[PDB]
Amino acid sequence: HPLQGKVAFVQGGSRGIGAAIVKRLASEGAAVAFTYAASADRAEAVASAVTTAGGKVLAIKADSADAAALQQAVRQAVSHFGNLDILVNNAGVATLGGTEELALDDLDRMLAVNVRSVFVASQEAARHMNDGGRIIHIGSTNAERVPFGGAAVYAMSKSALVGLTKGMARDLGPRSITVNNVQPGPVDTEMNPDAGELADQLKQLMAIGRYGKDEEIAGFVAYLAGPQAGYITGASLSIDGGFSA
Amino acid sequence: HPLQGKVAFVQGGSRGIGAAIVKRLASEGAAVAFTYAASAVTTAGGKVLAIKADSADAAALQQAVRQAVSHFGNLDILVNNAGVATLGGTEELALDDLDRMLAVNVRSVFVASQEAARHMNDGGRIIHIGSTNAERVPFGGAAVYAMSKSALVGLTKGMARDLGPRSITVNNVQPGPVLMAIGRYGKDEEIAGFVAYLAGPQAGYITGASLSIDGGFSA
Repeated sequence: HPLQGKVAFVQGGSRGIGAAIVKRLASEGAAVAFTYAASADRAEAVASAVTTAGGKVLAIKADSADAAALQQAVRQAVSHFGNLDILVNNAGVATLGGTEELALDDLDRMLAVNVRSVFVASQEAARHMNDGGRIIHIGSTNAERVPFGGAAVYAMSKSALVGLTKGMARDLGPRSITVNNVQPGPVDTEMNPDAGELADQLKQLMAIGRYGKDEEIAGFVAYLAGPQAGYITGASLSIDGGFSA
Repeated sequence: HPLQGKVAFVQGGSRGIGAAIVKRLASEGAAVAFTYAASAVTTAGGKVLAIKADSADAAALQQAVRQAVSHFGNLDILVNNAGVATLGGTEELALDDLDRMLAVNVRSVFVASQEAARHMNDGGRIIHIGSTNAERVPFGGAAVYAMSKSALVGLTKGMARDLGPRSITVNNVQPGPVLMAIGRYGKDEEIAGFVAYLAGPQAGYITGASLSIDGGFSA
């Protein structure tokens, strides 16, 4: 139980990678508050995976596009569990579209969720975080390698976290809070399954030859959130099966 | 004991970070052979083997790997932790010091990696110990040292491609001191814990990466 007595906030905790993060932090002893945008049923199943196993949890409905909601969610978490130790920023939106074709609404929604809300959550959490804390953003390997058309805005939204992480590491380093940017490759989820021709084409670009697993992303996040990782800060850390080699 | 039954080779395992890596991998259950700088020492019924070998000597390194495999079978893990740091300006650095940094920091990393790869189980792990000076060189005097460490970035990428069909991962751990965002130097045990994580069964999807553990020196 390396996270015994710690409090974690996960932005986007109800499915895929986020659900795996919430469960793994809880299994290591953390109390976890998480946000979900869409489904109360799904957030219930996540909340039950934590509690049936003995862990403590709070599920908060919050739209990562609304400033006010994330700020509110952070405060509600703090009321419930006390000051934060760990923040994991896992909201994410993907729309494909060429430079000449992408709709401005889609651009706006990727900026709101993938960029703006990462900062806003980070700011509120930092205001309510213990010294010695951990802030982990979930970015993408597309910040480093964009091998196909249609991902310009997505990749922009993710390479944004590189500079955010560096400057936040400077800001919060005097409080011994680390800040890191986890950059996954393709991961097998319901909306991006390891199946079909698209998947095959992505696997071909990867050194390993399979999609990553939610639990593997979770493992790394939990290592970074833990007591051995206090010297890792400012870093963009790829976990992408060699996609970006 | 997530490394129970696994075998590790650590090039440069006798003090500081190397010693911490040896100790951590052994504590997780691995058999560990390491080099330090033919002569070897071990304990009856123990699973740690210390082998005297200069990292500039190609035959001694190849032999050391082969000795490890004789004791313990195919490797699962290699950690390349040898390293020399000589300061000198571009105009002044002695060519023998250039040669020593290339031999130890660069050439012996490939030599050990090649020999390990020939005797390594699929599903294995290769971890190079590089430096954050590959990304940020804030003062004069470190050009050859920085060069020797940024070399490991292209090596890591290309070896990851070579070995990925055998599910062997290859990564480059980049420490900073053991300019700082966090206000302290790193502890050898911290570097070791990151190596141990990458060496273990949860890290099979991490490959080709240069992973900084530097207190934000390079931010």
